Amino acid sequence: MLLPKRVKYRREHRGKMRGRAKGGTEVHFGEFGIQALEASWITNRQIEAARIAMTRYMKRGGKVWIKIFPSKPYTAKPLEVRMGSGKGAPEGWVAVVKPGKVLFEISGVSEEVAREALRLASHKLPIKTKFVKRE
Amino acid sequence: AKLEITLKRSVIGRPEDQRVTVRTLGLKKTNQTVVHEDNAAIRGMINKVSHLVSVKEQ
Amino acid sequence: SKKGVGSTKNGRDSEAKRLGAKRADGQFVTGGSILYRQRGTKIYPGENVGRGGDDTLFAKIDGTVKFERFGRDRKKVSVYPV
RNA sequence: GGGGCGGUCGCCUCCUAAAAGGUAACGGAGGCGCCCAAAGGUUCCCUCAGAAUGGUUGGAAAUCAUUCGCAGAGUGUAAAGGCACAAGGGAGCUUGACUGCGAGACCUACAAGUCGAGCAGGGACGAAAGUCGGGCUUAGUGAUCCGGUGGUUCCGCAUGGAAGGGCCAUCGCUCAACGGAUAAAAGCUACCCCGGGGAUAACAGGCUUAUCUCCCCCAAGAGUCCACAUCGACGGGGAGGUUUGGCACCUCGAUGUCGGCUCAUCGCAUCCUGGGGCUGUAGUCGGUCCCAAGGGUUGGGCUGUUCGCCCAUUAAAGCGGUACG
RNA sequence: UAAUAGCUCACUGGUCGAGUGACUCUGCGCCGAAAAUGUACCGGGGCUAAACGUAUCACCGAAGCUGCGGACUGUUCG
RNA sequence: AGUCUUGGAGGUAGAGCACUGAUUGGACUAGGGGCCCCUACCGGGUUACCGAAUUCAGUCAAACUCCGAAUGCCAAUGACUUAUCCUUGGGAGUCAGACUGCGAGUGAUAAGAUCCGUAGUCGAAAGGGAAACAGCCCAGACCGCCAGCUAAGGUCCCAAAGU
RNA sequence: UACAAGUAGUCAGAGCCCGUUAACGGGUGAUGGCGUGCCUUUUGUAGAAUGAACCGGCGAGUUACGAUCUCGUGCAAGGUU
RNA sequence: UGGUGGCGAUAGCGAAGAGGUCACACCCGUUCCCAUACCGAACACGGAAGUUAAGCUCUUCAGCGCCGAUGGUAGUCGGGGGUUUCCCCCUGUGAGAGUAGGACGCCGCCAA
Repeated sequence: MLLPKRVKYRREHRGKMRGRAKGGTEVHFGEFGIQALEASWITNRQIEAARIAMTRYMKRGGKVWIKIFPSKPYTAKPLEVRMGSGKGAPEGWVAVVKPGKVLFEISGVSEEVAREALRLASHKLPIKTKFVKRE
Repeated sequence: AKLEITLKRSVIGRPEDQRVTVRTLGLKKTNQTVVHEDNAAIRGMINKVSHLVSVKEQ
Repeated sequence: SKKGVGSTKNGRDSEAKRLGAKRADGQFVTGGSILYRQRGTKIYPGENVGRGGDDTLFAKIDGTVKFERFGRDRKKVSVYPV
């Protein structure tokens, strides 16, 4: 439910996603993070559900990080209409995950519980993911 | 000095610039041998045509 | 069955004007020939070249146009008679 | 993206636009049908916005003073470009917001639109060089005919005049469906007709699978404790093409459209009958899941109804496909 | 049933005595995988190479090219 | 006209935070909670309870750009190749296009969907391949030959060629 | 010609019959390979789009008056009724 | 050393230190040109009391700002693949924020 509190224009193009991630490739803030290894969209419902599956299992372990904000809106036409005659109303928020981007960073937590917890949070996402730790 | 030009892959179906370049070396139809002198212009011809035509030296 | 939608209120845009280089570097030009159609001072004129009413660059004499750098960032246009 | 209804019709700015120009859509954002006797032209001189600190009425900012301060502020107005050697600000003077032009050049089907050095006459500003043919550039706007007004060294039907007509300047259109049919214009047709179209809609077929129907994955939880007997949140993945849909691909020189009767036939994602596993399965009964399509899978009341609800039976009163057979 | 039981995992001792246990990358493969006149997602037969990957050389393969001839049209001259 | 050399204009892909927006944590506090008491909170002490402004570190953007290619575009000069270019006049048809690549829109980055730019083919192009097939691949039919070599594809057989 | 499905052809092709505007002949063809009519309209037709039962006949760009262009003629700063 | 120029700030912004007999500039006072939408700092006016304090010129330094290729990549022309809202191989081509370092000025012309 990461709402961008204000947005410049409410309808942008969907865009295309080519190549590897621009930045935030490796673990930077935490010790262990989760990395995605192919391109797709990612939305706020998924990100919130993942953060629940992470943190609620994690309870008092430590702290978490998110380095994805679903800034870009995506629209959809209302159900059962003929297509055309103006762009549809926006109804949601999405982010791009280019392959190589780290998703979430874990902190203050030993390696094995973080391992199984990131593994649990992986199934919420629709993408193939890889564990990466800090160098 | 003189290097000969032998067209292999047919010109049809290939785009306009390749078509016109193949025309400028006098390659009217497929599978003839066209003798030309050597300098940078003809060399430019052969590396940006490079796959419809084979080159060889005398 | 259908559902009625309309009111896009976006479908208008002006007839786009031609702006840009209408002579190349090293061209022989003639007296009174335009060289670059800008909109605002993208290039300040140099010698033998004026500035029009709507910031147009026109050659005062027949000659050869040269494009050059003016200062750190800007361009300059000039005419050298042959 | 069938028509109707809705919206729009001209002009200007950006993105879409694929680093020349151009480039569509009922693609994404705004503006215009003006204003300015100075918000012009010249000459001359400067310089911002914001912040910090002091100072009263007085401050969160009214007006001063200092310091920092490339531009965040302005640039009449929408955006874009550009502008502090001003195109921003201030002062004096003045009307070049002149006439006759115009080498050439862009753009363009045409009509149009745009720039333009320089020449002539007469100016304005400045001593001069020099600048000035409106706004800082791009919008602020319409054909022709016809008629009005002003000037004419033009013609004026035998002649001389006049009536009138030319030529020049100029006025009259939200002619906004904005390259404008006429000066002058609304609806119904299931009484309807003709010429055509599958270029174009309804049924059916097709593509897609949003929706729908099933199958799943992860598992928080519920389950007296136990996620995984049973159910399963928040999320994800699929399959099918029976629903509602999107597209307009065959058919308008005719492919008969719901339901029912007669007749079947096929699939299995199995309603019964067959064989099993787990059970929060004692036994009578069950719940779920797996193998299984051989056969069977009821009569009435109501509504045109499929569908439903009800009555009474049955082991069971299956779901679907075959141009909704 | 609550220790109360042959008993069992942590852990150590003796038996014979050689491989034994975790992870990463990658090739190829399996389950997931159910439709309607009939096999029906190799064209069939069939194929464990007649599949895939790598390298090499043969060969087939068109109205393409060449060979032989004929006709016609252009350019330089028959 | 093509190509080589050379000169340009141009802000896309990329990249990036310098601007404009968005956005994540660390630090810090202006200032809003926080209750107490004196009480007009006058202020103290007030939980990291929120939280403007700076800095450190990080993430995006068609309408962000301090940068920024490959290509394409416009030229000049010379060199080579090619011969097609302009003007005028006579006479047309064309204004329903489709598919496949790649780059975009709209759509649900669905459609054998629609609408653009660019390339090819069909259109208007038969032959070989992909079973049959317009747009896929290879390749252009002036005729004849009981000639050879080959491209795609293929060589157990149907069915030609290597079990 | 009675074990074969075939836009009905074509080309190979054995057999059989005949013998000519004499010439690398004629008829029939068991069998093999390839192969979905014609026209119109279409982006696209074997089309399940349209038209034709067949045969024969008829059945659609002409003329007038002008204009223009080309060509060719007679004269040529003249030409011509 | 003064005047005026061209070069992309590699020219700067900073931090420190020296100079003035001459030149330059601070200074002196508005009387008469001229002025301060209020004023001799400003415009001009005509002097020379002392003053390097500032302006200005030289000396040093990489703090900021600036310039900056090398080999790496991203992208991309053209070919060629693939399980193809996207990836891969090759001939080329060559990102910028990154450093090797450069730089805290170079060339005139007239008056000492």
